[PDB]
Amino acid sequence: PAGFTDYKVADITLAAWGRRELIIAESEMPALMGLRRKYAGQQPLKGAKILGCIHMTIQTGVLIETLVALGAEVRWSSCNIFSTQDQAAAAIAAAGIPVFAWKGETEEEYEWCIEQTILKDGQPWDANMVLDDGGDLTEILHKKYPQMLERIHGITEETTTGVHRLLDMLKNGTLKVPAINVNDSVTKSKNDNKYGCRHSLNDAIKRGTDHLLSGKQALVIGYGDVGKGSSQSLRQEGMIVKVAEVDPICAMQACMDGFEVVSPYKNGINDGTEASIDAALLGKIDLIVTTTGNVNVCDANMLKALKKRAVVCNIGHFDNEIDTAFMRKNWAWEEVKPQVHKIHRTGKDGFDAHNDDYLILLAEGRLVNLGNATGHPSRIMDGSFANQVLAQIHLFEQKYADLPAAEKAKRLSVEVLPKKLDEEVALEMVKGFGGVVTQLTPKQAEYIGVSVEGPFKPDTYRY
Amino acid sequence: GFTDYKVADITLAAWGRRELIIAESEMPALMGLRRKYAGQQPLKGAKILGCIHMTIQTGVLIETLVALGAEVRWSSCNIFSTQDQAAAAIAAAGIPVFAWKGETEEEYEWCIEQTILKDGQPWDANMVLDDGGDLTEILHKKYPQMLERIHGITEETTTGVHRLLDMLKNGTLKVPAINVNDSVTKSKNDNKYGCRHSLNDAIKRGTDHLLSGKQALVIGYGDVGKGSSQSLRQEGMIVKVAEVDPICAMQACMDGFEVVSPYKNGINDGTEASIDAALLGKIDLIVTTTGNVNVCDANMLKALKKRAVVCNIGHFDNEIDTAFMRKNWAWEEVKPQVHKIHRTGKDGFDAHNDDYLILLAEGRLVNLGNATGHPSRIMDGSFANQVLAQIHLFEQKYADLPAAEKAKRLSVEVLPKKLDEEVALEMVKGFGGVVTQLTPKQAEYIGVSVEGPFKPDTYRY
Amino acid sequence: AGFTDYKVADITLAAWGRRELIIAESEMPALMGLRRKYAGQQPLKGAKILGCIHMTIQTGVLIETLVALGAEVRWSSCNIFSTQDQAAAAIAAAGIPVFAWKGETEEEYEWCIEQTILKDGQPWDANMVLDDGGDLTEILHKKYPQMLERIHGITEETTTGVHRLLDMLKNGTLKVPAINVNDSVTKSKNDNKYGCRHSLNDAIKRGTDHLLSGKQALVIGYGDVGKGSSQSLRQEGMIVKVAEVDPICAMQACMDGFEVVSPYKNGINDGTEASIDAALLGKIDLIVTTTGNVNVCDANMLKALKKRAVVCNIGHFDNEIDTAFMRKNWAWEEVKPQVHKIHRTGKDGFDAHNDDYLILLAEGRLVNLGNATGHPSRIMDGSFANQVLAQIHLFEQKYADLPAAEKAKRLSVEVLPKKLDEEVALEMVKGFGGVVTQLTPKQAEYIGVSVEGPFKPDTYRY
Amino acid sequence: GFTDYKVADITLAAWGRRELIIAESEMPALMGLRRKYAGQQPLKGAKILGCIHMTIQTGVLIETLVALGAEVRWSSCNIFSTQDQAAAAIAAAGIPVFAWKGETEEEYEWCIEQTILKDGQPWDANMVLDDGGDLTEILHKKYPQMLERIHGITEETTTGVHRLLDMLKNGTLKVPAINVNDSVTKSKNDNKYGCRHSLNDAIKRGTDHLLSGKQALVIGYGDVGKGSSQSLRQEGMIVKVAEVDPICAMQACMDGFEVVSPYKNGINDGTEASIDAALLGKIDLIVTTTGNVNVCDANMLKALKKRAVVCNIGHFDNEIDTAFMRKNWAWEEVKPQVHKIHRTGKDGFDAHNDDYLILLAEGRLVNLGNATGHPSRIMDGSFANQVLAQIHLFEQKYADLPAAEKAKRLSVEVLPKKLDEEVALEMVKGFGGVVTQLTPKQAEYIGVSVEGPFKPDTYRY
Ligand SMILES: NC(=O)c1ccc[n+]([C@@H]2O[C@H](COP(=O)([O-])OP(=O)(O)OC[C@H]3O[C@@H](n4cnc5c(N)ncnc54)[C@H](O)[C@@H]3O)[C@@H](O)[C@H]2O)c1
Ligand SMILES: NC(=O)c1ccc[n+]([C@@H]2O[C@H](COP(=O)([O-])OP(=O)(O)OC[C@H]3O[C@@H](n4cnc5c(N)ncnc54)[C@H](O)[C@@H]3O)[C@@H](O)[C@H]2O)c1
Ligand SMILES: NC(=O)c1ccc[n+]([C@@H]2O[C@H](COP(=O)([O-])OP(=O)(O)OC[C@H]3O[C@@H](n4cnc5c(N)ncnc54)[C@H](O)[C@@H]3O)[C@@H](O)[C@H]2O)c1
Ligand SMILES: NC(=O)c1ccc[n+]([C@@H]2O[C@H](COP(=O)([O-])OP(=O)(O)OC[C@H]3O[C@@H](n4cnc5c(N)ncnc54)[C@H](O)[C@@H]3O)[C@@H](O)[C@H]2O)c1
Ligand SMILES: CC[C@@H](N)c1ccccc1O
Ligand SMILES: CC[C@@H](N)c1ccccc1O
Ligand SMILES: [K+]
Ligand SMILES: [K+]
Ligand SMILES: [K+]
Repeated sequence: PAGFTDYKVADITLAAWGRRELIIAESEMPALMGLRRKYAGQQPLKGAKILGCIHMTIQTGVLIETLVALGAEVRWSSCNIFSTQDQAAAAIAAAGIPVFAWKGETEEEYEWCIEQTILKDGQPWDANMVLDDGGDLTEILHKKYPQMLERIHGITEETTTGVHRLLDMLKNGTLKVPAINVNDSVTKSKNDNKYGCRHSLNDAIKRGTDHLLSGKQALVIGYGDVGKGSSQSLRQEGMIVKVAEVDPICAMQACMDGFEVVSPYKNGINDGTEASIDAALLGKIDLIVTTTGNVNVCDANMLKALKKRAVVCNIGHFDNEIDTAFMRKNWAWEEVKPQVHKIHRTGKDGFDAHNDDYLILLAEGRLVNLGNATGHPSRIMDGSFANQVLAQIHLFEQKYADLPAAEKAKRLSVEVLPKKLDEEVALEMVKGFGGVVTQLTPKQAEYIGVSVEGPFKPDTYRY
Repeated sequence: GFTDYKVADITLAAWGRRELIIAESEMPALMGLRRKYAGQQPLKGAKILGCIHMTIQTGVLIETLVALGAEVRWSSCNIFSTQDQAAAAIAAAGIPVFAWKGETEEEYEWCIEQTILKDGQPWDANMVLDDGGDLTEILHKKYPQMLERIHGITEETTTGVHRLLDMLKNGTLKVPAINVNDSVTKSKNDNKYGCRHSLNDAIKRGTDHLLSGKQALVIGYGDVGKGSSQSLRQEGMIVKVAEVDPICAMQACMDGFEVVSPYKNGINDGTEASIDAALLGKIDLIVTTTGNVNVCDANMLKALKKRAVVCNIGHFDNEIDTAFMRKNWAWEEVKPQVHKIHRTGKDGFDAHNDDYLILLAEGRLVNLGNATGHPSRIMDGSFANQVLAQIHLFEQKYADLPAAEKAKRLSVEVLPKKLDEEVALEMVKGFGGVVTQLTPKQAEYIGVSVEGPFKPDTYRY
Repeated sequence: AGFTDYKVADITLAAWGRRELIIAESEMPALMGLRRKYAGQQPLKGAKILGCIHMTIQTGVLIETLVALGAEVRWSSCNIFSTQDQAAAAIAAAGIPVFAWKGETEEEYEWCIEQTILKDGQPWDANMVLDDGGDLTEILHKKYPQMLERIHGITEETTTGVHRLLDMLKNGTLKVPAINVNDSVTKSKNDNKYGCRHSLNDAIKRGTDHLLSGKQALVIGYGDVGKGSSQSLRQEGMIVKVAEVDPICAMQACMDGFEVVSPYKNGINDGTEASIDAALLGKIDLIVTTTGNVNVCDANMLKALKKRAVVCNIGHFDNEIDTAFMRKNWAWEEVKPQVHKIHRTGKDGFDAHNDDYLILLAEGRLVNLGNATGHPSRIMDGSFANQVLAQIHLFEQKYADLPAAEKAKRLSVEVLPKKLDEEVALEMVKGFGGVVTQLTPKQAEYIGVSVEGPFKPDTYRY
Repeated sequence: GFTDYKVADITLAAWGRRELIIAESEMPALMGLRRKYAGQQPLKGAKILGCIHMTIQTGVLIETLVALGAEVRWSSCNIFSTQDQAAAAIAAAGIPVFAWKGETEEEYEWCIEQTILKDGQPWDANMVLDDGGDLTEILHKKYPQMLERIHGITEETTTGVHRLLDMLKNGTLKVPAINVNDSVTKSKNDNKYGCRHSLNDAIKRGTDHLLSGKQALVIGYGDVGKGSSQSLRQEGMIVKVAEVDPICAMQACMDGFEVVSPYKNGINDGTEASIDAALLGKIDLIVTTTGNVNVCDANMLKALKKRAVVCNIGHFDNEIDTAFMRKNWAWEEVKPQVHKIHRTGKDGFDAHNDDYLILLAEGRLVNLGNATGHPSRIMDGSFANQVLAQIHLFEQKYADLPAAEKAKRLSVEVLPKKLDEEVALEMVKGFGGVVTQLTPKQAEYIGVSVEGPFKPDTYRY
């Protein structure tokens, strides 16, 4: 880099390798590159200054350079201590883009990186847009830098957990800028959340352990979009997969999908006692994966009862799905290699190197697909990130922070993109596979009551 | 001395009753509604006009409604979907039913009319249960006065719901409706997993063809198209999928299917030159799933590989241009609901002609026409919703409201998620599944009650 | 004109059966290619074939190929429930002696076989045997040994029949050579496996119309039939567990993604109720036997099964399941033909609303043929092309005409050569529209084969 | 001061040892043999030259052979397959090993000759363990006097077995061999299920490409081709299969794949006109699995869809005409074992060129080159067989026998089924599987001992 020092990455000399991978990923992301080509001339993001907080992967690189290509300045950090691809961060920094991100941050460094996006030369940057994944940056602004939100036109939030936090703020009257729920586009939720975890969960388990999965027993906690994709990731490898759920509709889907639905607790009752644990069930499990976005769904008593040498991991947004704190307090951790630890249940101080009573924890309980592999593939993230670019254009052009008070009150909300845009994203994805979408005849369009151009479904439609 | 019915053969009743007793053990949600509401008789005074496939599963629905206090007069919503032993058992229990497998079009309309009329006069009906909207349409167009007495319509399927929403939009819908189709325990259970079970079932019964290794084209990839594609893919077919909706097409790709159009560039201009003949010439099986019109058209039928199987699992038989084939090609019956269509001409056929197609159920709903439709344990979810919707509307007594209040109440709505979850829980227990209970801390953490509902109404599952 | 040398359920079903034969011929390119290639040469002219195999539409195409090649035949089914009556009628209406209907009694079953053996009350001058399971072979050796002096060979279809032939060969009681048709790859690894994949869930749906997705199955056996059966149920979304006595087959089940379990605690079958894994069997919604062995779903297992479980057998003989115990102790309620509820509340009557019953399909006989139509034509194409080739080979070798010393040297149970197995497979592939690539001369030399094949050593397992 | 080795980085040894301790808990058949035979020391006096992929799994095999009394000297059988931490741990245990990931061809030969030679002269080897036949070949062609002391060869893989059988047919095989490949617990475990696990694993690690919805062509459908096709189909790829063997092609059709040829009508006449350009222009991924030569040839590589991935999972890299690509096209390294091959020409490339192919592992075994090969619990079966084979040939003592007895025993044999079964039983128990025991009556009924063998030698599984 030149006199440009406004970044922090593991190793800037990985930049050329990162550039090589970005050029490949561009060919895998036709929806995102289509927006680049469509809007480059109009510069719809000219004057936007975007605080971005999301896993600093190669896929995120293509997103960042699309926003910049459309006129935005950005300052970027990762939303997870383990999810950065260091060659991707290096390529972005070498392009002159402020990025503060490396694989293997401490918690203190994770907070520091987010603050380095917020501050430029020790004072708040004149941000006016936010892109977030999980709500951490959104939370830091509302709590520690509320003045900055006076100039911000909106937030575009990537993921289910982040959206939940936004909706709680909106209900409490504490959300200060409008948001777009990017997660609930169909080309995000039912693409990224499900098919992404199908690709990347068994990918990360293989890289982390190289264990044969076929013929072994898995327990997947949760059967939402991530749990659906995770269960398929394992079943298609030949695992015998059981599913836990609190939602009977999602449990019904798991049954019909061919899974046995079980609870870690006798009769499903989690009363906090060891006696409530179905030890017979847990003693047979070779792999447990948490997918819930909830708290403590693989708890201390479950970890005590798991089959020896079971693998434990989490593909939900936050690491508190597993009680890793209990394991930190009571058991000895033996690093196998980065983001793979054997947890010795024989005690706290030291271990027998040949002890047989351990669990294998991946990514210290952080998002396993990003921690132990590379997260979702470019062609899937293409859908999520075309939605992000559209969401950023829409909120920036709305200019919420400049509106009169009455107009602000009518626009202070958490919304999804219109279905027409969802379909236009999907169409580019289908063309990327070489699929050919049929066009309705006028009479056929009239018969089912839609425009030949779409949208083809009512907003109630679930796909 | 009960005579108020018409079935194919009343002596099939005891066989029907044996299968009803079995199906009850397969429908815990529906049977659970019997025990929960029997004491309270929530449908006492209800008089239900019902029009839906007169199968064994519909028999369990009928007797659940009667067990809760209703009187009913029943007909099937398709000419080939009735199981004659089911219709016999219902007739033999003293219930008016007018349905048999293999009705003519005239008999079909007559059967509906026999539910509407008792002793030559309109029955004092006050509730409607419909599957596809045919009964609803006849009442709005031919007996509008009976709608002044009816509290609501509970509609089973996507096509019927579309017809209701046309009326609500035109301001011509006379009573409120429940969209039963769009409960998750209906749409994502019946429409998808039901076709998964019953499509390859009907194709085997009708043809006994090996499916593994052969080429299929599924038109449509909504709930029925997803279930149908899986029905074929799990047998080892090489399945291709056509769609007009790019989101559904995207799901097909991600699900491992090649997305193709019958037409070059996807443009259906009506000409033979528009047809991808190389593609159509390779297809062994085409299945229509759309609820749309003429999605397997005459030029597609002309281009299909010799001895391809053609069938439809959408509600109505106009998805395939069977009118074209009746006019131009000779039909050779193999056995009931299986015809060879000889493309050599209309003036008879060579018994050993190689250039024919095999049509199943004359283009009518193939899973019900050539097999028995969805299995009991799946229809359990759909029909538990139907019962709850009937109670929901009957207890609100729309027809007793003044005109200004009816206007405010007039709608097409789904059942609240809380009922959808309650149905689902009974289905899961029937599999032996054990649902986990949230702790208070966990419920607060995700912002739900321990009792649910566990998802916002925006959630798509 | 006056043909009466048959017995079928209803001759008026002939036109229906012929419609289905014309369709099935278009699904059987290997067999129909043999018909086209050999009809003018008449390689079976003079052959007089006793046939005993399920009288299906597929068998009809096989029968008429043998006749088209010059043979005379006399036919019976090898199972009391497997005949398609419209197929039997069509064959009878063609003037071919056939004795077969769906729903024979055991006495009628034996009568039909003896009607093929005897013509006008006297032994037919048979010189060839085509068998499926060995019942016709057994009757000939026990009751009509003198007929075997004139028979050039037996072509045996199925694993169980082959085992009985090998027993006789070891004991010195086999009187004529046989071709093991089962162990062509285009038979065993086509028919036995993929056939059951197609037809097992087919028969369960037709007999019960039960949802299989989400329910628990136990498949006893993981040979070719157990592999195809397990897949038939898993592809429907059943949760499938597998039992095996063979650890290599058990290893395959594990790698294929199935949990391998035993009905008995620690796998030890001591004959007591206490050895039953009651917790396991109490969860099972469907048990399928696939072993060719005896009493692999036994009385104690039947007592422990989950209420309203389905019980069926897809092995060749019904003694895989202890149905005799059920006849002796429990009351049977017919639901419809080949579907019975077995009430475990007692023998003397039953409550019509009793919940403690099992559903037994086809009275424990081969369920895919008893409750549906067995394997589809395009699969049986492979099996029956092998049968025709095997019939031609043994007929042309003329074993019955050898001196005693030479008969002793020729008495064997053999398989068809790999080159023919490959030629059968090629026609099957073409029927799918598949395009097989041809080796270049240099490639053929590199891997040590002729460009035309055979492409694998005889040790190869596929 | 042990220095008799050569590895990338000896400081990786502790890491390698951690992974060996894990791998041992995943290999119950092989660790079972290690415990069973330790007291007897059946390989005391054995001096084994070993040439096989220096992975963690191979480390557990090496230490089993040493634990049973052998001395060994080891090399990898591929320039890319070594795991450097496994090689380090073995060297740090005092065992001669010459292996690293990313050898040159000259280094590859140097490593093998370092095992053959000790202190500048041929080692007194008396046993050979080989994977692919390269060590066997060098011994026969360059060190034939050493074979006078060697009791046998135990050969891991299909390609090496073929080379043994060619030698035996030509009279040039000098010592007996056991074909380890054809144990069922090797061939139908390693060759098939191992490639199912590790093919998509390598493609993900090398490219991170989405596979669902994309088009693959698998060349070959033997055991590796079957496992490979499943590896890709279970990810949602649309997989087409090519074969020269119509029986294997029949299996592909029945398994739900479309069987196609790169050449029009399957006829490879060496010209571009013979290529099915329409087919190859739609293929996103080509995988060769044959053990044959030039099955992804120059004309196919010219016709492949832009940006297609090309890889080989057969033993040797000549399945793909990489020599043509080296001569004619520019190579851009993406990262180790991943190259963009730019079809625009030889002398340089545009960094933004769109007309390239992605080659993995320079055409060498892709599961080992871009990932870690088969998992320990699969290699457990293969390597248990290897140990049994080494014990059997070392005990036969061929190198000591008189000439007539040699002639009786100069053969390529497989292990007996009883041992194949005992390996499988230990593998099943590792899954927690419970094998049922025959009753005496049942054993008699099917004609087997309660103890096995349970199948005749003809049985194909
Ligand atoms: N790793 C990834 O790449 C990735 C991708 C998308 C989302 N996520 C994260 O994954 C998490 C799940 O997201 P989602 O979109 O599937 O949400 P979702 O709402 O669709 O699914 C979560 C499911 O967990 C279930 N659940 C909650 N508590 C449970 C408990 N105690 N036991 C069992 N089941 C329980 C809920 O009933 C629900 O169906 C979120 O944190 C989201 O941000 C991760
Ligand atoms: N037979 C059964 O058991 C059964 C069960 C439920 C519903 N149905 C019926 O099946 C039909 C479809 O139901 P659904 O719930 O799947 O509806 P749906 O709206 O979910 O799906 C229909 C799909 O067809 C697609 N489509 C429309 N026109 C098309 C065309 N010309 N080419 C390609 N694709 C086209 C639409 O984009 C849509 O995705 C309706 O008639 C419904 O009543 C049948
Ligand atoms: N219904 C059909 O269409 C059809 C088709 C082909 C064969 N068959 C019959 O099916 C049977 C099986 O044929 P196959 O080719 O699969 O034979 P096979 O030898 O390949 O398989 C039988 C399996 O049963 C296992 N087994 C034996 N006893 C057992 C026990 N007590 N518990 C568990 N497993 C046990 C054996 O280890 C073996 O693997 C034979 O009777 C054959 O004739 C039926
Ligand atoms: N990478 C691994 O981990 C691994 C594992 C086991 C074996 N192998 C190697 O993989 C190769 C294949 O082994 P296998 O056990 O599957 O052998 P195999 O004999 O079972 O299968 C090879 C197949 O290739 C087919 N074939 C040959 N030439 C062809 C052509 N021109 N076009 C299409 N198909 C063609 C053959 O007909 C045969 O079925 C060998 O080199 C073997 O040593 C690699
Ligand atoms: C060409 C741009 C346009 N088709 C597009 C629209 C929406 C989303 C992504 C896109 O690439
Ligand atoms: C022409 C006949 C020939 N291709 C054939 C050979 C062997 C088996 C079946 C067949 O149909
Ligand atoms: K990635
Ligand atoms: K059949
Ligand atoms: K490995």
